[PDB]
Amino acid sequence: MHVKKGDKVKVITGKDKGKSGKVLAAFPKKDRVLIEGINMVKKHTKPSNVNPQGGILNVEAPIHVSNVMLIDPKTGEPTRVGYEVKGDKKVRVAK
Amino acid sequence: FEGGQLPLFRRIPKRGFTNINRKEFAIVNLDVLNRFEDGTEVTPELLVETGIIRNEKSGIKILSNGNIEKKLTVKANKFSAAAKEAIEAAGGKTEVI
RNA sequence: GCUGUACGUAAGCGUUGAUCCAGAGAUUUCCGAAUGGGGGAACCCACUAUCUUUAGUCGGAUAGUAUCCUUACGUGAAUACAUAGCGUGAGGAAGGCAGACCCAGGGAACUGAAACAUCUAAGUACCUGGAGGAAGAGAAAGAAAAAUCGAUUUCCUGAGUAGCGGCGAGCGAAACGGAAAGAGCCCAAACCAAGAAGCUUGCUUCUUGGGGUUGUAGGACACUCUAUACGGAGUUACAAAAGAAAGUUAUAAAUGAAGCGGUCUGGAAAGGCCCGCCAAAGACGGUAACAGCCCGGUAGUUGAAAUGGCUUUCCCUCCAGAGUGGAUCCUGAGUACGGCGGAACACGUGAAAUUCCGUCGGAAUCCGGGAGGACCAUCUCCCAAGGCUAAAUACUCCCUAGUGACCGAUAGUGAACCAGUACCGUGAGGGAAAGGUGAAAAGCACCCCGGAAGGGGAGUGAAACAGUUCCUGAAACCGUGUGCCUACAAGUAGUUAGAGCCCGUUAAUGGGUGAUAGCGUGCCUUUUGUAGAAUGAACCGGCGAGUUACGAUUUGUUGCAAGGUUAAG
RNA sequence: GGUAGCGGAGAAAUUCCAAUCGAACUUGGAGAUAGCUGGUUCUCUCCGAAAUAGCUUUAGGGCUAGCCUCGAGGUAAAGAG
RNA sequence: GGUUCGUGGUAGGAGAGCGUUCUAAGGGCGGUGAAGUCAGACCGGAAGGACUGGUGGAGCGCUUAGAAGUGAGAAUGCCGGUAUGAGUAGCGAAAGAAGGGUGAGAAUCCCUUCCACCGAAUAUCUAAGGUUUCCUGAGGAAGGCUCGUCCGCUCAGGGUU
RNA sequence: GACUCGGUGAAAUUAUAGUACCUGUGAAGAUGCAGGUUACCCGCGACAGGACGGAAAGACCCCGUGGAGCUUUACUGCAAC
Ligand SMILES: [K+]
Ligand SMILES: [K+]
Ligand SMILES: [K+]
Ligand SMILES: [K+]
Ligand SMILES: [K+]
Ligand SMILES: [K+]
Ligand SMILES: [K+]
Ligand SMILES: [Mg+2]
Ligand SMILES: [Mg+2]
Ligand SMILES: [Mg+2]
Ligand SMILES: [Mg+2]
Ligand SMILES: [Mg+2]
Ligand SMILES: [Mg+2]
Ligand SMILES: [Mg+2]
Ligand SMILES: [Mg+2]
Ligand SMILES: [Mg+2]
Ligand SMILES: [Mg+2]
Ligand SMILES: [Mg+2]
Ligand SMILES: [Mg+2]
Ligand SMILES: [Mg+2]
Ligand SMILES: [Mg+2]
Ligand SMILES: [Mg+2]
Ligand SMILES: [Mg+2]
Ligand SMILES: [Mg+2]
Ligand SMILES: [Mg+2]
Ligand SMILES: [Mg+2]
Ligand SMILES: [Mg+2]
Ligand SMILES: [Mg+2]
Ligand SMILES: [Mg+2]
Ligand SMILES: [Mg+2]
Ligand SMILES: [Mg+2]
Ligand SMILES: [Mg+2]
Ligand SMILES: [Mg+2]
Ligand SMILES: [Mg+2]
Ligand SMILES: [Mg+2]
Repeated sequence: MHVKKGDKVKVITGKDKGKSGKVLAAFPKKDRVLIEGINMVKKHTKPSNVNPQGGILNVEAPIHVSNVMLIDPKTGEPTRVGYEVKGDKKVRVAK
Repeated sequence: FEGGQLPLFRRIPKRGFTNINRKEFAIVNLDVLNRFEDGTEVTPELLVETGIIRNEKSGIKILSNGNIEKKLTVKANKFSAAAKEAIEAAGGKTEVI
């Protein structure tokens, strides 16, 4: 995946287009990313051993990786990515 | 089949035999031989080269169907009497190969 | 980031580099050829050796122990040497499949002939055995003919010809010719040498080495010349078994251009409109809808530690070949042929050549022998009774990449789903049905009826008349409600005339209903003839019957025209 | 436990051999063959029969002819009344 | 475009077409809503084709050619579904009753008492066979020919020395 | 058992059906055609004259150049002797 946990991210398509957020989780078995503030969704949760109060909960859902673009933490603006070798360590490069 | 009625072929007789040394000869007429300028020589090889003939079956035979207008020397395997006559009458000549 | 499908909770590992991918290794219970003996499958019981535990029994590890064949060795009977037999060791096999392709053994009938027996179907199906990646065949005892060709195989033609045939039905070549592919070799024997066995007793007769292999005859044998690794050949035949190196390829991967362009619709933009861009990359797929420029990627360029294969190089291994003579000698014997009986050759005993099997007989062997469709002579071509041999050909359980005027869930494999399953059967064996929430579980918190199921709200979502057989949701079928008619009337149930009542249309001499009046015995099939008391259909839905290959003939069209056209390749 | 289908067993009936027996069941040849019955799916336009002869191991089949259709021909126009 | 003669039709011949699936090319509509489906009083000489609206919610027509798994109402057709009879036959040999209790709910379950049945059995053991059907605790969807609070049913744990 | 109540709940069959009688006609034996005669609508329990009723592609009969089984001094064969 071209996007990794801990990255800062812009959203290309979707209802949450134009927004940005961090990557809280990744699922390469499905090519989905779990991002803060994006695709927030209302779960109707009966009480259980945890969430024992229960309720309607706003929490983030996964959105596809192709709908998402990385941001250079130095510029703060969105950058399509390539790969280079620094010394003997592959890295990610903006362009 | 005719309903158990005896078929036509079973009510008539067989006839003949096929010869094994049969000789069938490529049949050339006179009309073709007008294509050549007089005084020249005609041959089997020439007649094949010109595409008049493809198969020298067992030989060539020249038949007097039609007419020549032109003096020619011809050579082939068998001629008909009349074609020999016509070739000579035009001043031609004949060889038997 | 991970601890599968597969949610879940619990507990945990990972940039001191996990999960994952590839290569090589290790481990690999028990059964099964199953092999230590047995056995009713996946179970049982052992022996011999070494070690181990126990106070010692009991118990535990590890190794070996099947049968047959060949080969050595040692023991060993009647029987006296000996052989049989027995034992040990070194090898080898055993069994399975791809329901395919081929070689042999054995070998049907239904059917067709409009019966039927010769014949056909058919050397098919099937059984069995052998195999191999191909097999089989194969380097002329050939094909042929006034002229020669030069191993086999496969294809086009020849040709549905020649012919076979109750001359019936039907069976049906071959060679020439043209192409693919190409390749040639080895023994046996005379003759030399050694060894052993007979003393075949001065001769054989067996095991190895050399020698030599063929038709104008060749060879052995005589000589000349060369030859001893000069040079050549090779595990695909020509002898066999190994080793390295280099390169290439396959089995993981890497890098990889260009728009978050604006605006409109919208739940969402990949779509519309206007601007740009990349392209050795506009393959495919995915992404909230149709994306070359979002993602994976593609083109292109790179790369493999390890293993495997192939191609070259080296090593290694192993290698007498021309000539002239022709005293003599050799050249595949219980075969070659013949008789009898059968079969295969297209060829059914036919005039029946050729090849093979069984049984009788039974040659010459170089002034020799075979074939040329009975046979004889002449001529021509050729040397059998011994063996090997790639390539072209056939097939596909499989792997990789891909294609389809192929299916799209009653189709397509029986099987798109845990299907050879469930289920049936004692068994062999038969054999199904069954796909779709949503972009994302966001899978309906909370309230009310109710014991639950199920509902009604609320809420999520674009949508729940998308709510866990969940996209769409036809018809039969079941019902609720209602506009018109109907309880003096029979009627293949409608049609035509038609009032009254009720609606208002794809607006046109409209719709629905129909008191009453006239006329009127379904559909199909088969029949001289059917409302038919002849047949078929409960209904609805789906599926379900003149097609394809090759050939003949004819019509039309097109192209060339006494010419036309190529097949394989 | 044995006898297995060209077979076996039968105090014998054509009895029995897994609800099957004048020759089991299953699988294959096999889409046997069927001059027999049944069925064969859309439309319109033009023309439109036959149920006869003869032969047939033939009679509810077939073949040829007669009868239909389509096309092209040819004229000393031959057809019909 | 005219004149003349015609225009019933089975087997059957001949012709012209409608429509379905796919392909190629051209050119198009389609989330501002495709195919499909539902309803209609429109169109054409026929097979058939449009338009409008609803439902659906992503693909589909038109044109000219081509190729076909090409159009069903019957095959005692094949598979699936639903009817009809029809609330019908049947509910599978037999003696139950009441009271208490449990429970949302009781002819049907549990308890008690009377009653009745078998008793060379309708008892007690145990082979073969079946293979968890045994016990306990929950449960009532389906199964049980009714019912069910129960079971040889479903779940989960145990049980064979 | 049947009958009524309550529960549960099939089947064979079935072209659609608003399914009278006499006489006649008719593929010669009509619920359905004609002509007349009867007949208000819907059911329940009972009977079985008809629907040439259902089941079972008549087993009688005939046909098929169909089959099987059996017999023999039918034909041709085979084993066995
Ligand atoms: K070979
Ligand atoms: K694409
Ligand atoms: K012969
Ligand atoms: K020869
Ligand atoms: K059976
Ligand atoms: K629509
Ligand atoms: K009756
Ligand atoms: Mg006759
Ligand atoms: Mg026959
Ligand atoms: Mg969509
Ligand atoms: Mg001979
Ligand atoms: Mg003989
Ligand atoms: Mg023969
Ligand atoms: Mg002999
Ligand atoms: Mg001769
Ligand atoms: Mg479907
Ligand atoms: Mg299927
Ligand atoms: Mg649905
Ligand atoms: Mg009235
Ligand atoms: Mg009737
Ligand atoms: Mg019927
Ligand atoms: Mg139907
Ligand atoms: Mg008797
Ligand atoms: Mg057959
Ligand atoms: Mg059949
Ligand atoms: Mg007419
Ligand atoms: Mg007409
Ligand atoms: Mg069809
Ligand atoms: Mg009744
Ligand atoms: Mg009753
Ligand atoms: Mg007693
Ligand atoms: Mg119990
Ligand atoms: Mg019940
Ligand atoms: Mg009754
Ligand atoms: Mg009958």
